[PDB]
Amino acid sequence: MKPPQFTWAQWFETQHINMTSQQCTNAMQVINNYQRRCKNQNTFLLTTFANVVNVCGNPNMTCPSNKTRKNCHHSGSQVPLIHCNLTTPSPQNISNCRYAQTPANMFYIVACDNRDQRRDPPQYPVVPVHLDRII
Repeated sequence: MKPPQFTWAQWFETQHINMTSQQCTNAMQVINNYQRRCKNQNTFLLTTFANVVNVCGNPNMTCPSNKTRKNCHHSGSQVPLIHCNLTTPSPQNISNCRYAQTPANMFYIVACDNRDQRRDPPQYPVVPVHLDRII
């Protein structure tokens, strides 16, 4: 789920593009502090936001996660990424959660939609709103 101050595009960027630290334990604190829980796993794509926006321009395809959605797009080429896996749950005090990190180069499939009319900058009419899968 996402905090109210974020549009879906901004949340996607916060969760899958802006890895604030090359260490998962540190990077995940941002996501976990916003969601109020330690997310079990999360993928950070080592690519730019502009690159993902352009992927939204690739042919539409059915989303692997939802057989009923046709707003997904395949990256075309592979990108470096880091997958974070929770290793230390820390029930309360989510800032004590620790993660493992797995580096890899994979293709990704993103779901894109029209920008949030009121909060997303007009610069990008179409934006990624969900990471559906990495291959």
